[PDB]
Formats: sequence, structure tokens, C-alpha cells
Amino acid sequence: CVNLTTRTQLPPAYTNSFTRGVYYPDKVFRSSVLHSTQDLFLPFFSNVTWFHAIHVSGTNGTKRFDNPVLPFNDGVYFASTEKSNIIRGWIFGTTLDSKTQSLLIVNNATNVVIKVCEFQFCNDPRVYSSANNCTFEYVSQPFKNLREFVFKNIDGYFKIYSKHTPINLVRDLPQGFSALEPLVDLPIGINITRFQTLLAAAAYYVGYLQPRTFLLKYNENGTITDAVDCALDPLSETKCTLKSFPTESIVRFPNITNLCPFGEVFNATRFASVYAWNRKRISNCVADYSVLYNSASFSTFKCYGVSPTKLNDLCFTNVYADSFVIRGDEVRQIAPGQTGKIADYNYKLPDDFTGCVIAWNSNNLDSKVGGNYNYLYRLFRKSNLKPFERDISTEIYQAGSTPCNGVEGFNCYFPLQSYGFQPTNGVGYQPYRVVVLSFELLHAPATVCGPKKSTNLVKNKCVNFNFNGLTGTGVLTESNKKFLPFQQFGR
Amino acid sequence: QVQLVQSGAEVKKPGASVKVSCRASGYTFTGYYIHWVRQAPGQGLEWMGWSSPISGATNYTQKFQGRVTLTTDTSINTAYMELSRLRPDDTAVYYCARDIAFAIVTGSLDPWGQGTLVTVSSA
Amino acid sequence: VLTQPPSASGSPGQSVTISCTGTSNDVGGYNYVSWYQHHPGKAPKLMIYEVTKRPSGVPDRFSGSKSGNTASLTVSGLQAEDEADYYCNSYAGSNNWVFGGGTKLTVLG
Ligand SMILES: *[C@@H]1O[C@H](CO[C@@H]2O[C@@H](C)[C@@H](O)[C@@H](O)[C@@H]2O)[C@@H](O[C@@H]2O[C@H](CO)[C@@H](O)[C@H](O)[C@H]2NC(C)=O)[C@H](O)[C@H]1NC(C)=O
Ligand SMILES: *[C@@H]1O[C@H](CO[C@@H]2O[C@@H](C)[C@@H](O)[C@@H](O)[C@@H]2O)[C@@H](O[C@@H]2O[C@H](CO)[C@@H](O)[C@H](O)[C@H]2NC(C)=O)[C@H](O)[C@H]1NC(C)=O
Ligand SMILES: *[C@@H]1O[C@H](CO[C@@H]2O[C@@H](C)[C@@H](O)[C@@H](O)[C@@H]2O)[C@@H](O[C@@H]2O[C@H](CO)[C@@H](O)[C@H](O)[C@H]2NC(C)=O)[C@H](O)[C@H]1NC(C)=O
Ligand SMILES: *[C@@H]1O[C@H](CO)[C@@H](O[C@@H]2O[C@H](CO)[C@@H](O)[C@H](O)[C@H]2NC(C)=O)[C@H](O)[C@H]1NC(C)=O
Ligand SMILES: *[C@@H]1O[C@H](CO)[C@@H](O[C@@H]2O[C@H](CO)[C@@H](O)[C@H](O)[C@H]2NC(C)=O)[C@H](O)[C@H]1NC(C)=O
Ligand SMILES: *[C@@H]1O[C@H](CO)[C@@H](O[C@@H]2O[C@H](CO)[C@@H](O)[C@H](O)[C@H]2NC(C)=O)[C@H](O)[C@H]1NC(C)=O
Repeated sequence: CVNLTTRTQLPPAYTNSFTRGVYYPDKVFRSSVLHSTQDLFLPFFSNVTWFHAIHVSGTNGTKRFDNPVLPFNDGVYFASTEKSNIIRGWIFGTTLDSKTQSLLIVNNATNVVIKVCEFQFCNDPRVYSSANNCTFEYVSQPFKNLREFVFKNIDGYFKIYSKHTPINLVRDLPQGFSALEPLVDLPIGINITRFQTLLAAAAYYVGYLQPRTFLLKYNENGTITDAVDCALDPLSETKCTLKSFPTESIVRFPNITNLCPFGEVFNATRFASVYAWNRKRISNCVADYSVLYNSASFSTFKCYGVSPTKLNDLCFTNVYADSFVIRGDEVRQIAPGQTGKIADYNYKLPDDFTGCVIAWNSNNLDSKVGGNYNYLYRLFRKSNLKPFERDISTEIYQAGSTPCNGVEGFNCYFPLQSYGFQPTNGVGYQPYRVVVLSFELLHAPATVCGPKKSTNLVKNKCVNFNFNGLTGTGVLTESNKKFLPFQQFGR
Repeated sequence: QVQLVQSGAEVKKPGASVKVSCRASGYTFTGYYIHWVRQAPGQGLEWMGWSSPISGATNYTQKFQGRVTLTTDTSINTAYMELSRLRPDDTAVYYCARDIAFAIVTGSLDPWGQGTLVTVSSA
Repeated sequence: VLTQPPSASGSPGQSVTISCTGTSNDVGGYNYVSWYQHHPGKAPKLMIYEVTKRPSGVPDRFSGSKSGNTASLTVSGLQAEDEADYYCNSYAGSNNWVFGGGTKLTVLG
């Protein structure tokens, strides 16, 4: 938390941003067209601000540092002109200190890192002071010359567009035109209303986005060559108004890339004791459940409100896994509201629970002729448990009038006991492992989904089709059109 | 079945320490407190102290507070008791007794072991 | 501590009473009195535990009760195999317990 403030505070520095800032609204290929759109753009011939944080001051001195947080109204346009890698990344959040999950974007000379976590930023970002449980991560390639970025956040989605154009004429924004191609479409779902830059004389221009109605000119290959802004002059307003200057099926879906790590919980060796059950959170994966039921190694695969051979086409937001080891004839106690003490002193289920239950046999794995003695379960407590509560406190349970002051004696007892496992027993005392799956979803983009299919494209027989959701009917054939290498379909 | 086996005899000298072991076969070891008892030759029985095999908490009698220790090795099913710095008049016999409760101190001592004979003299 | 009569006699067939006199907060405080039978050399064996409750193996001929600050045993029926002495135990207090002196049982057989 170094203190390097300088306190100069010279606000007024403004420059004209003109014919600058037009991106590709959506992923389509159109050729020789004049399209019209109503969306968030930067007004032509506007005032952008010229921050000059680090500066060589007058003789005998070079010190100023005034890069503050700025309002994030609807989106932002950020332009930089640096001869080196001096600026590095950004921080986004509401209050930036353990109240809303903040977002960090940084990068090396060779790698880039995006992370959403509940930070506690210090003053004048060695950048933060602590980190905790958090949600998302990502790695890819890192992002004179001029570099321009456009940041938008809508509907639980963060979108970043970028462009690199080399100039050497002057420090001001050049006259001319260049569109900005799409780069990143992260799902996060947090809310943002302030931001702050970080760098390691520095100058950058910042401007704000507003809703307008643009007219765009697509040329022969599909690159926005020119644009005109309505509502600027009567002339351009007239420019706007005049608009001038079956046999079978086919299903085809992408590869199956990101398998989901169920090979850990169902294969590990040191699961738990009954009162210290773990909790594993799984997200951002493609999970196939068909491999599980057919495994034939399970002897209890009950379910609640899922209908197993129906779920494979559903997407949730969070999936949790719990795991532990209990004695034999208590697998009939992990269910909706019940009581056999292991449902109301160690583990408790909600009434409207939607999940699945697993139970192996483990006779030949945890056996010990002497006795395993390593698994503990609770026996004494004054009050029952609300759903999903852990208690690892070994306090001495009073059972009499006199306070014993933490002395295990005549009326103060120990609240734990050990399972005596051994191989000469039978079913009903042998150890059964248990894994419980729970599903949840709320107001957030889905991440966990089932695996989709593909059906051996046929082109010369005029049939149905479903290309990644663009259903239709017709005859298919190969073309010579070259898209841009991000566009999907062309209308 | 439920059995306790105690170690062999022992002869020591004044100013020395002695340690005896009691081994449990049958039941599940954790879950029953264990008491020790001493019988003098010709006198009456007396109480020694109790220990627990699950936590480790232990307690003695009022007069035997200084020179007595006692532990439990919950891996090979055994419990040890050591009395140090024996006067020659402490010739007696020591018994290990198991309680019959379940994680409670109750006091019905059954079953008992066999009994060690300890002899301390200046010879 | 506490004590009881150190002598007792008996004859086959009939019944005798053997006592154990309690103190203020030795026997009359809490209900944990138990009595044992001690052959000459072997280990003891439970004859009665916690008030008058009895394990399986000991016949019903044994009994007991607690008259405030006094415990007792009565054997209505004698098979001459019971000649050794007997001991009475109770929760003395503060996780420390006390036994009794013992009472030799004499038969005329
Ligand atoms: C989708 O998969 C096909 C083929 O399936 C597998 O893809 C590999 C990643 C690997 O898992 C192999 O088992 C299979 O090949 C991919 O088609 C391949 O494309 C490359 C590109 O030139 C070609 O050399 C291979 O021969 C193709 N595979 C076959 C079997 O001919 C395809 O690329 C995958 N999708 C994407 C977007 O890459
Ligand atoms: C959990 O493990 C079983 C056991 O299979 C082996 O596990 C490891 C010890 C290692 O040796 C693996 O290579 C073995 O496969 C898994 O069961 C296997 O599943 C695969 C997948 O279909 C199948 O081809 C094997 O025949 C199975 N082997 C046995 C013995 O059942 C199981 O799949 C693992 N859990 C998960 C979630 O995959
Ligand atoms: C052995 O146990 C005694 C506890 O005696 C009683 O136990 C309970 C019923 C409770 O009511 C206690 O308060 C009773 O005293 C332990 O003696 C106590 O120890 C701690 C710390 O010294 C404290 O509670 C009291 O001061 C003690 N009470 C006394 C001395 O009367 C004693 O410590 C235990 N032995 C060991 C080695 O821990
Ligand atoms: C906004 O851009 C215009 C340049 O087009 C400038 O606005 C001038 O603002 C000052 C004081 O705010 C006025 O005295 C001038 O008359 C304005 N001129 C014009 C042409 O608008 C200025 O450079 C930018 N900043 C502000 C605050 O207006
Ligand atoms: C680059 O940034 C990453 C993450 O911010 C730093 O951590 C490295 O991450 C890469 C990712 O593949 C790993 O391969 C490296 O092993 C990580 N480094 C260490 C030390 O664990 C990384 O240090 C940064 N610098 C470089 C040169 O990669
Ligand atoms: C549209 O794309 C086509 C193909 O990518 C371009 O045609 C090539 O253009 C380059 C540079 O002008 C020439 O060297 C090639 O010989 C052209 N190829 C053919 C087959 O003619 C075309 O120039 C692009 N349109 C514009 C306006 O740049």
C-alpha cells in the first residue's frame, strides 16, 4: 500500500474525436449493402478527455499521479498511443472492496489473465491485499502505433472489441476510418459502475457511449468501409432517410472439447468422515451422465425431481458434490425429511431438494482386521441442523446442572464416536461410500450442459438441417465465398 | 469373546518405575472407559483411576496424584499404566477393569483381567 | 470412605443380610452402588449394579435395596458354593470412588 500521491489536479484537457469508433454490431456477412442500426455508438465530432497521469513537470522535478476512478456509463471507448508496454490492465467493480466481486484484467509480455474475485483493493494500484473464493478464470495470448478498445456490458455479458493501427504523424487522433473487430464475449453476470486503469509520460483518451442510429456501408468483401451518423445535421438526417450516400434429417454441432471432471470424486481415496463432508463446486464443463448409470458398480441411484433419462438436454448454473462414508443400513437415511440421527445430527437435506444419490460397496477397501477407527460420527447435540450445515467444533456437551468448564467427567461427555470396521462382519455394518449431487440455477448464464450430436452431413439430396440452431430446409452445396474469419452466417 | 489379557509378573527396586499393559480382544476398543484397581495383600481393595481410549482425558484419585501415568495405544488394542518411585510397602496386585456403558462413565466393572504381582524390596 | 460389618455366619437353606453403611454424600447422594464377590485369588465378579439391577448368569436369589444411607444384600437360598467375601462400591464424588473393607461369609457346611 505504497503512498505515491502527488496532488496536482489539472482537469481541463479536451480533444475532438471525429469519425472514430464504429464496430461490427453482430456476426453476419453482407456484401455491397447499406445497413441501418440503432445501438450504442460514439457520437461523431465529440469531446473526449485526454488523461496525462505521469508527466515530466518543470525544471528540477518530474512527479504527478492523478489517475482516478471514472464513471462507467453504458460502456466506454479507450484509446492509447504508447511506444512501449507501459499500461497493463484494468479493474472493474462497484465499490472495489469486499462488497461486489471485482474483475481484474492484466497481462504479461506473453500471457493474459482475467479473473473475477472478491478483491479488497488498496489505494493507488502489489495491487490488492487479499483474495478469496471466486468464480472465473481464463488464459490466452496477450492483447508508432495506436491501440483502441471498446468495452460493453449487457445482460450478464462482458464484451471487448479491439484494433491496432500504426500511425506516426501527430499525437492527436487521426482523421480516417477503421472498424473494430470482435475479440471477447465473457459471461460473468456481475454489475459494474466504476473502473480504474493501471500501468507499470503516460497519455490516454477516454470517451463515453450513447445510443444513436448509424448507417453503415458494407463493401464487396464484408468490411465496414464508411458510415454516417443520423441526428447530426439536417444534411446527414436526409442522408439517413433517403438511405443512400425433403428426404432425411441433418444435425451438425461443434466438437466435444471440454469434458467435465467427474473422475475425481468418484475415484479418490481419502473422502471424509461423516461429520466433515466436503463440498466440490463444478462449473464451465460439458458433463455426460450416461457413463455413470451404465457403470453397473452402483447399488443405489435414486433421484428426486430430475427423471434421469430426461436431463441430458438441460443446462444449470451451479452443481455441487458432497461425499462421505457411512455404515451400511443408513443409505436409506439420505433422503427428504427423515430422522435416524444421521439425518439430523450430521447431514441434513432440504425438503424441495433436486439432486441425485450414489452408494458403492467398499468391503474390500477400508477393511482392517484390527479395526479402522479413523471414521468419526457425532452422537450428542442439543439442537437439530438446518440444511447444509457443518460443525467441526469438539466442544464438551453438558448434560447436567453443574458447569464442568471443559472437563470430560461424570456428567460432561464427549460428543463423537468411532465406527469399528472389520472384515468378519456382513452387509449392514460394512462401509458404504456416498456421493450426493445437487443442482442450482439463478439469474446467471448457464455453464453446465449435456453433449450434443452430429449426423454425417449430406449435401446433394435437398434435405432438412439444423446448423447450430439455424434450422431450415433446402439443398446444400459448396461455395466460393470467403467470410471474414469470425462471421457465422451471411444474410 | 470379550477378553482382557494382562502382562506378566514384575520385581523392581526402590526408586525405580514399573509399567504394565492390558490388552482387549473382542469388542470395538473405543467406546468404554477403563479403570485400574489395586489390592494389597490382606487389606481391602482401593481405587486407582480411570482413562478413556477415544479422547485421552484421564483422572486419578486424590492420594495418587504425583507418580502415576497411564496411556492408551489405540492401534494394537492396548492400554498401559506406569507407577514410578515405588516405596517397598507398595507390594500389591493391579487389575484392569472395563466399564459396560457406551461412551459413559458408569462403574460396573466387568470383565476383569487376571492380575499382575509386583514386588519391590531393597534386596 | 465407608465400612460395614467384618464378620458374618450362615447355614445351608436359610437367608442372611449383609450391609454396607453409607456416609452423608457417599451412598445417599447418588444412586450408583454396586456389589462384587471375591474368590480367594481370581478376579471379582459383578453381583449387583446401579440399584439392584442384575446381569445374566447370576440367579434371582440375590437382591438388594438402598435405605437412604444403607445398602444391603440378602441371599434367600444357599448352595454352599458361596464362601468368599463381598465388597460395596459407590460414587464418592469428584470422579473419585471408594470401595469397602469386605466381609467374609461363613457357612456351617
Ligand atoms: C472436430 O473433430 C474433427 C475430427 O475429430 C477429432 O478431432 C481431433 C481434435 C482429435 O480428437 C482426433 O481424435 C479426431 O481427428 C476435426 O477434424 C480434423 O481436422 C484436422 C484439420 O486439418 C484434420 O487434419 C484431421 O484429419 C481432422 N480429423 C479427421 C478424423 O479427419 C475437427 O478439426 C474438430 N473441430 C475443430 C474445430 O477443430
Ligand atoms: C473410477 O475408476 C474405475 C476403475 O477403472 C480404472 O480406474 C483407474 C484405477 C485406472 O486404472 C483406469 O485406467 C481404469 O479404468 C473406472 O471404471 C472404468 O471406466 C472406463 C470408462 O468406460 C472403462 O473403460 C473401464 O473398463 C472401467 N474399469 C473398471 C475396473 O470398472 C471409472 O470410470 C472411474 N470413474 C470415472 C468417473 O470415470
Ligand atoms: C479430575 O477431575 C476433577 C473434576 O472434579 C469435578 O469434576 C466435575 C464434576 C466438575 O464439577 C469439577 O468442577 C469438579 O471439581 C478436576 O478438578 C478440577 O479441575 C479444574 C482445574 O483444576 C477445575 O474444574 C477445578 O478447579 C478442579 N476441581 C477440583 C480440584 O475440585 C481435575 O483437574 C481432574 N484431573 C485432571 C488431571 O485433570
Ligand atoms: C468541447 O468541444 C468543443 C469543440 O468543438 C469545445 O467547446 C468549447 O467550450 C468552451 C468552454 O467550454 C466554449 O467557450 C467554446 O465556445 C466551445 N466551442 C465549441 C466549438 O463548442 C471544447 O474544446 C470542448 N470542451 C467543452 C467543455 O466544451
Ligand atoms: C505470466 O502470467 C502468468 C499468470 O499471470 C504467470 O504464471 C504462469 O502461468 C503460466 C500459464 O501457463 C504457467 O505456465 C507458468 O508456470 C506460470 N508461472 C509460474 C512461475 O508459476 C507467469 O509467471 C507470468 N510470466 C511468464 C513469463 O509466464
Ligand atoms: C476482396 O477480396 C478479394 C479476395 O480476397 C480481393 O482480390 C484480391 O486482391 C488482391 C489485392 O487487391 C490482389 O492482389 C489479388 O489478385 C485479388 N484476387 C483476385 C482473385 O482478384 C479484393 O481485392 C478485395 N477487395 C478489395 C476492395 O480489396
